Amino acid sequence: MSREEVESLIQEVLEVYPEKARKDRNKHLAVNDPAVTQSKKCIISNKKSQPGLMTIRGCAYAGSKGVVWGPIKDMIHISHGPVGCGQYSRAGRRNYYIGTTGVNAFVTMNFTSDFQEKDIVFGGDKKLAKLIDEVETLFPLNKGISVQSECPIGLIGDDIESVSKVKGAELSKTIVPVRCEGFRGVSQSLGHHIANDAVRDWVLGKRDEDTTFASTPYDVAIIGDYNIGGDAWSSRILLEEMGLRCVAQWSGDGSISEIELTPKVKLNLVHCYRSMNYISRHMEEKYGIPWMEYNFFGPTKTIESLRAIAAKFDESIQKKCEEVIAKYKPEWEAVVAKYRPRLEGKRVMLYIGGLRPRHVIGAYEDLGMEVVGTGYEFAHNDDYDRTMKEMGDSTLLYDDVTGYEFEEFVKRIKPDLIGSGIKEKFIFQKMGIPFRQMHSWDYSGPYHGFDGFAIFARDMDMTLNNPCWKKLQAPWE
Amino acid sequence: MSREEVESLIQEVLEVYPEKARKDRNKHLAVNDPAVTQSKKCIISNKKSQPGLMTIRGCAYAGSKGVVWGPIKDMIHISHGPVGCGQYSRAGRRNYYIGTTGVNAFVTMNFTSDFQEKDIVFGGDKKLAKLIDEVETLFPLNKGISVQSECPIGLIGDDIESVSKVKGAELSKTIVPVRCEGFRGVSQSLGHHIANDAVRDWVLGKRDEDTTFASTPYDVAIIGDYNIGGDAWSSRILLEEMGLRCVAQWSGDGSISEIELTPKVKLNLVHCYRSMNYISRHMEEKYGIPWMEYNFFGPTKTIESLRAIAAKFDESIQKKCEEVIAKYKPEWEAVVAKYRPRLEGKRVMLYIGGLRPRHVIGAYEDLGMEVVGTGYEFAHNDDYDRTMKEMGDSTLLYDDVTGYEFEEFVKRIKPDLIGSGIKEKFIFQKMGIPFRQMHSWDYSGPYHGFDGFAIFARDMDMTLNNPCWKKLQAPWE
Amino acid sequence: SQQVDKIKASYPLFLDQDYKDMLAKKRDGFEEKYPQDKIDEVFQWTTTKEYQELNFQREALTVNPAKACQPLGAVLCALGFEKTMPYVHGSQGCVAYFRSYFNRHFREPVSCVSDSMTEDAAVFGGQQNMKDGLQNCKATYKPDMIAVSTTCMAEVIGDDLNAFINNSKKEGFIPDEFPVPFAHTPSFVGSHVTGWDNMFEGIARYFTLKSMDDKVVGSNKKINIVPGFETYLGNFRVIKRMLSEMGVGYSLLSDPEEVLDTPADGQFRMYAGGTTQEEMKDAPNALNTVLLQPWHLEKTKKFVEGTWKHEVPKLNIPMGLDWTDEFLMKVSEISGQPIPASLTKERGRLVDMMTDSHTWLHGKRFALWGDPDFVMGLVKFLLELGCEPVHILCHNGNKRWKKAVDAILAASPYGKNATVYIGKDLWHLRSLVFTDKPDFMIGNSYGKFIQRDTLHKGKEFEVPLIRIGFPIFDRHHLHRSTTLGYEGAMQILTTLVNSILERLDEETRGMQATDYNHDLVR
Amino acid sequence: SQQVDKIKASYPLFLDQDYKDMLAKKRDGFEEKYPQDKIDEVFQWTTTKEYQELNFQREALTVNPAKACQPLGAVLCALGFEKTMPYVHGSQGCVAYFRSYFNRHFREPVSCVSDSMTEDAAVFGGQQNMKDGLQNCKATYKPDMIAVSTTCMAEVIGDDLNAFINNSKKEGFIPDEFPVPFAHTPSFVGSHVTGWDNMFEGIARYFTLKSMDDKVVGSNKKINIVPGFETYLGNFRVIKRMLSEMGVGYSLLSDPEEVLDTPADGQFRMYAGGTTQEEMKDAPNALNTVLLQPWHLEKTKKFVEGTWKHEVPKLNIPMGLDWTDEFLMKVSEISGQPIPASLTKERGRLVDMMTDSHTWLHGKRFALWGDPDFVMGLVKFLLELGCEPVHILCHNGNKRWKKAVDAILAASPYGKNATVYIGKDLWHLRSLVFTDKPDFMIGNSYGKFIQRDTLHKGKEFEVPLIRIGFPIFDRHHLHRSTTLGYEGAMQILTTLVNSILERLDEETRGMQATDYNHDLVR
Ligand code: CLF
Ligand code: CLF
Ligand SMILES: [Fe+2]
Ligand SMILES: [Fe+2]
Repeated sequence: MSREEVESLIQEVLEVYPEKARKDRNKHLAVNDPAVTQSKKCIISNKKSQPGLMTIRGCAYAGSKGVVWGPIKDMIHISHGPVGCGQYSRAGRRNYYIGTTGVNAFVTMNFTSDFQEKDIVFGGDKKLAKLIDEVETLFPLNKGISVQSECPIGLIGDDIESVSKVKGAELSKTIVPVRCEGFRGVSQSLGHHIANDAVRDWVLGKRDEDTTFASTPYDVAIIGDYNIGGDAWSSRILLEEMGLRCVAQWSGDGSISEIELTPKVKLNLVHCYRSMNYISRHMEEKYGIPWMEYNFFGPTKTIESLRAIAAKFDESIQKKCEEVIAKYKPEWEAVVAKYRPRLEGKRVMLYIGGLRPRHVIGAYEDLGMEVVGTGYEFAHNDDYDRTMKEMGDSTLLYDDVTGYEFEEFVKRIKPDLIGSGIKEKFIFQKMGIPFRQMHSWDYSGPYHGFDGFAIFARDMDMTLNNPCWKKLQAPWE
Repeated sequence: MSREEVESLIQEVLEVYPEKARKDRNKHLAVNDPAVTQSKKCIISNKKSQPGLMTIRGCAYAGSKGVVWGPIKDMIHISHGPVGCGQYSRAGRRNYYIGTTGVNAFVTMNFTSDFQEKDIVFGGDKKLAKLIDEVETLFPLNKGISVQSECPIGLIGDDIESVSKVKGAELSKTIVPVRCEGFRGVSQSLGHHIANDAVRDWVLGKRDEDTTFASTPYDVAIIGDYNIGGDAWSSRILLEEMGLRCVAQWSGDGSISEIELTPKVKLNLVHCYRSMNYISRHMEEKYGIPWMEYNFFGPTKTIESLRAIAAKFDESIQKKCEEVIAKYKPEWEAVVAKYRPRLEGKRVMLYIGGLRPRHVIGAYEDLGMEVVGTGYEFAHNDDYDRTMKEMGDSTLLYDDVTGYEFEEFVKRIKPDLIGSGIKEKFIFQKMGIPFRQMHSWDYSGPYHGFDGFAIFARDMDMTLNNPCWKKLQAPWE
Repeated sequence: SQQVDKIKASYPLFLDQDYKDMLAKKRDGFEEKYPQDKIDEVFQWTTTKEYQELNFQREALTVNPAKACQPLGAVLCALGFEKTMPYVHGSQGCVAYFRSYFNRHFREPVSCVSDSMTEDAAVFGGQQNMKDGLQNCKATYKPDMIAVSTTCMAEVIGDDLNAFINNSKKEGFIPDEFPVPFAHTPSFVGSHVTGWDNMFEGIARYFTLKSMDDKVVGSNKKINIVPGFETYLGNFRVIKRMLSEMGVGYSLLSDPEEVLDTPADGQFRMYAGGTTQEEMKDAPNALNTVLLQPWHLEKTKKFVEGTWKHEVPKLNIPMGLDWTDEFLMKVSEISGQPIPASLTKERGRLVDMMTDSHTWLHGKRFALWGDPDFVMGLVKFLLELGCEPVHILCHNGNKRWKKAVDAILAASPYGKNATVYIGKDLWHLRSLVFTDKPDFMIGNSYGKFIQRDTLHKGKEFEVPLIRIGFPIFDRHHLHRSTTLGYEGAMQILTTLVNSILERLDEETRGMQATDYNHDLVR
Repeated sequence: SQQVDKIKASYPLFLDQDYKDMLAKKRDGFEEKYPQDKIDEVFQWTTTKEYQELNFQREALTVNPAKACQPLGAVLCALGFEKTMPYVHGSQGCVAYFRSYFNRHFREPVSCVSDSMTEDAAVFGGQQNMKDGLQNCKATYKPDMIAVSTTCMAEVIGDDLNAFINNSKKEGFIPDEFPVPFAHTPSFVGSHVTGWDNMFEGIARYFTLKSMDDKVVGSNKKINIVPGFETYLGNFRVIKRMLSEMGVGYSLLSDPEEVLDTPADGQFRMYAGGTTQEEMKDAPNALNTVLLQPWHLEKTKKFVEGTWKHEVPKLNIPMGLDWTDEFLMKVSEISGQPIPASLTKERGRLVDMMTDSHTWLHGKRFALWGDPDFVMGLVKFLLELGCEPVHILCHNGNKRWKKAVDAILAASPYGKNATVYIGKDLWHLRSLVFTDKPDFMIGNSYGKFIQRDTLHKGKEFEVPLIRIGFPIFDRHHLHRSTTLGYEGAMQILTTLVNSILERLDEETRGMQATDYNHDLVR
């Protein structure tokens, strides 16, 4: 479609809305121009969702507990408030780890204060203090506790900070109050920020006066990789083959100690900008540690990233970088040779959270595919700035897309594949459009790095080319 | 029911039959008189079945291949003829063994010459010789082969004896021709006899001139226990705790060598009289080995049997006998204490093959149960002689019972439990009568010995008293 | 590394030596991990009676709950109405979760809206969110009814749903006649099943409270059926099937089976089937109202009895043999329809299956959990099978319900080793399956982690999970199954006996060791 | 020893130390057993390509066949007729086996008589056995029809069934007009399926050959359906269900589903349901005749075409999506009835399931066996699912059939690593699953021993069995399942995907080792 067809597509779709909603949604839909570097000239983002329009967004608790804190494997994370939020989010996100669950690691468990009426009426701080003692008795190898506030906590005026300080002091334990109530902000995004500031304020400074860490020139941390299906491990392997030492992973397969050791590193490598730029900036400000954005989706981006990272070190690392690249060349070339002919020319529309909607485009392009539409649940304009140069001219961008919009856009655009989430998957399959989950990787992955690209390619091929898609039309209709 | 009522019942049931069948069936049905010693005064047996009447009997191939030879674990038994007989009998009978199946033991496998039209028209002897070579190639650890003839072999004039001699000599292997074609005899019974004679003629004498086996005064063989669900093992354990050395088990868990060593024993202990009296008589005649009948069903019979066996030896064995009895006393007493109150007074009707219809009566009586009818598929009058004293006065006996007769007897007698086979089980369950399989033990057992009595009791109770039996009538009917 | 013709996903990729060595290095360098001997020591302690005692003393901490929150149940209830949009007044995070939770169980779209209240609504309340939300939802998704429930934020700040909806109509945001039934659904009271009761009662009141004067009990000659919170498609279907076979006029009130099972035919259907408005309006004219899951339909029952004047019969959930018989006999009584030959035969086929499978079922010991009616029906059927339901866990159960179940146990010798637990969670259940090991668990997918824990103690201590309940996320299409009626009992029987036989085959598969009992025929 | 409170059956009783020691002493003393190192050596050799080559060179020996003999199929065919007694002329040992084989699969009574020919019949033949047998059978069991087949003795001796039955009628042993259809069923020709075809064609001839001159094709407005040898109740049921919902008049010719599923209500029913004599007599008046399993109904087809003049359509077994589609479209064409909304939706629900489950099915490799039509339908559906049916074994298959299956494989990229085997047995299949290891086997209970053998080599080599086919003896009530139509395809899909996910859960259950991938949601 031309710029003008996409533009009239947007206008037609918005005709359904009452005027207030129509005027708002118009601001969140744009036709890409890769000439633009200021996205605040063409799309609005990180605003409230319009009531009743079936946003795909979640809340600040999802962005704090579900996203940032939950993966930290040797801490216990309390879903503090009523029973729902911890139950729906129990083991929904595939933030992989190595541990002995229920013993030294706790990620897929749901710890909750299960608020009842009396807790709402009289407050839950006494319950929280008792709950902490119960945790200590039954889970003695936990290395710290976080308190992930749900909607009621702030609303009823509880003081989880006092409880965390008093109990933390009494038990010589790191207990972290996190004010991530879902009434705060507009989406998962503010949850990330809240979570980052909680790490800063309650964990990150613990070893500030401790000089025992055996530091080297090659120490880095992977910042903002939550190890979905092992994504961080398939990144780490390459960084270490390149001669670097990955002191920490924030927060997929992450331990509290590796977080406390991060201020000792030489360089912070930021994959998820949206979720962990805040703490990255803090670390530069306080500790003088530089940070840099990278991308480990597909061979083209991965090679560029390895090279850009290696360039921050010495000749020995630059040399290893080229050895790594040479090692994996035949492997990814074989993936391309097998799968690109099966996918060349195919058109994809994406809708994801805060990073992937731009970050995966290169990987699609390494298989000859075109991303014809993309958008985010909860990105900010600094994300859109990074997106417009990665997308083609006259492609469709959508911020906090409504269910209606997404369906109507797909009907007109007729993508060969859609990459989005669980709430979207079954809608599009019924429409006869191959769908891949691009949050959970549809229970596959990893997708990061060279080993991830093989699985990514296999997966896009098995679904887009599956025999089922030829069968939706009964032969008598 | 009185004698006169049972006699009435028999005449009424016989009314359905045409005259020839009526006259015949009348001779196979009797009201027990335990005063009688010569059963040839009151019942006829081991005659042809009447056409069209739904006998429960099998054939001579079942008696030879299925019963006697099949359990021998380190030989390969060929079902020689068309594909049916070996397939229906594959792993149907639970003659347990210890081995590495397909490697050194072959019991649950089905080896067959799979006769086609060309084998019927031109003879299967060339195929058999080729088959033998193929067995040797593919199963090199087999310690002998038997050829279990199916119906066509004798009908078409094949000479499996010549093939067995010639190939056995060529390969220095025991290859045993067995003329157990199902057209022979009238039931499984003649298969037993044929099978015993084939052991005598082709296996049993192999070590007649070998003086290397070190015998002791306490050497015995268990003759006619096919180790159903482990029955022979739960017998052997007791014989050995009593100080005896069990050189052989014929044929449950049996090896060709232990069969060849049996002529070295001091005493043959016969459980199944019907199937192995023939070879027991032979061994007395030829080697001077005495034999005695025993019964390991229930504590009363097992205790009586242990004492009678021990009496054939010396004081040291009699002393160990009493030690064994003292050891197990509290065990079976606990079984009786738990289960007898659950079963006291309950009435059972049995129909089985050639031994169990009398042999299990004592075990039922050890739980306070009454066997009100019993009969056999293929027993001879020497079995009936042994039965009349074990059954109560005025009880019903049936030889080669027809399906019709068994149903009609059960409708009138209204037993609390029936003990029979797979072809009977589902009929009687639908009638609301608890049923236990008394061939296969309903996939349970062992039932022999003290350890088997516990399982027997558990099993009769779980089925007789099951809640399901209160539920056959819809509450609106 | 990858080999292109045999690509490895996470399992078994990370077992390659280079990944293993990398993970060992990460652990040793940076994780400051407890030594393996200490991990082993603590694990072993968590399997003990001493640990169980401490675990059962918990007052403040909940671990691995077996319940969810009210509005989840209101949403499922709402989905069962024709062209009805579930609408949860409050915080949007909640709706993302409710949709995803059901998406994963049904493998289907699940449509529901929020009105996206934010922190600002704490000053003023969410009235404006309701006005625009209702207008936007109606225009955009074109439902014929919007069924409104609440999230906990809206409950804590105290928003008056009734007044907000009335004001929405007064000021023209949606038409006066447009149906907007509502219910308050606080997550800190009861559980998801309570949300279902509250929503249903709100819908029933909406369509009937003000129009009672023309109603005559029995005048439509039908029986109303209220299913409660139900996540097996086969359960809505079997009840309709049985009633139709019996020639009984009925109205199934909340019937999502079509919208939870649309065909993949090239279009997306946001709505399908469902109870009609006309069925709700006419419901007081029924002969009576039968509650399939009475232990979570108490508020509904009071409304139906007090306002519709229906003499709701005292019936247990129709699970197992006796309770299916009782349901059919009562429906026969109310309707005047005889139980048909087809159902008599079906019953007898179930009984046949019980007779055929009883020897493997006898004495088998189960731990189990779920919602109260499901749990008690499962207990009853297990007793009918001669099984022992030794650990009966219902996190969201109550004292009156426990007393009822304790009485059912007392009516059978198969209940003598059984204990019923309420308010306890799957971490409590984990202890019980270690200290008083059963043969199997019957439960939802959260059970898999207990099985994992038991195997770690050793193969001989492993307790296999049999997946029956909600949610089931790690198997496909089990939501098509049936647990009610004779069909459901036949399905449960089959699953149970074959789970037993599968485990026995595993235990007897050892060459020359245990395969003496690896029988062809069982 | 036993402890009365926890009685041990064979497993695990014989693992007690005293039993273990006893069995060791028996071995060492008397068994002259090959040393364990030699056993291990030979086992390892039996898993090799070298051994496979020798195995596949067999010409005379058959090991672990995957077929049975003709009269088994005749008996099943005969059971499907109203008040019909199967009667096998010849040797009674055969009948004990046929009954027991079906008893174990259906867990039901199986009624069948012999006329008990003995050795003496070699001189004169079995004429007298037939006369008394027919008279005795009729008086005793009161069938309305006696359907006669033969055992191999009767075939070798050359007994003329037709003459023997005629002489029975002439001499008054059975009434002149009492129906005694017959078929020669030699066990040394073809297999059980051939017996079904022979019996069916014999019954068809009996009721129609002499009365053709009043017959008009199409005059009864029905379609005849011939199911062939079928051991899933759900298969008879789904065909009748689909035809009824389309409003198609039909006659199912051989329909045992009632007699193989009588209720346990306090009486035994020797006969139930079945195709009526009136249906067989009127069958040439149908519009046409559809064969559900054409690859074992070739004799029947020649008779229906040549004598009834029906233009029997070229249809595959209705298994999977395409072939169910084709069956319904052809039925629509013949009958004039459109495919209704209900079936269109059911189709779309299957397709939905396929879209939902495709990622776990994709590329999965299967070994499979069974009867020719079942095997080819399973192959087709597997290709539709994006699976690879790499070892396709049909012991009783023929060359023309193999060509057809090779053509199906060629129409799909998913067939490219597949090979079709005819005349080979489960000992041949055992080699294939060692040398070219698939993910799963789909087969009958005899497959369990192959799984046992694979595990002995190592857990990483184990090939789990998925039980679909006949006989299934070691699980309960699987004979109630369905494999035909959209319902059958849904059931097969569900079984396959969940077998995949069970195995994955097993492989990822290892604490701290593989449980990183023990996902709650799949
Ligand atoms: S935005 Fe929680 S699911 Fe809700 S009704 Fe309360 S218990 Fe239930 Fe985010 S923090 Fe959570 S998920 Fe919502 S409540 Fe707020
Ligand atoms: S009495 Fe065999 S089942 Fe028969 S028709 Fe021949 S192949 Fe088939 Fe006994 S030996 Fe065997 S089992 Fe019978 S045939 Fe004779
Ligand atoms: Fe779906
Ligand atoms: Fe049955």
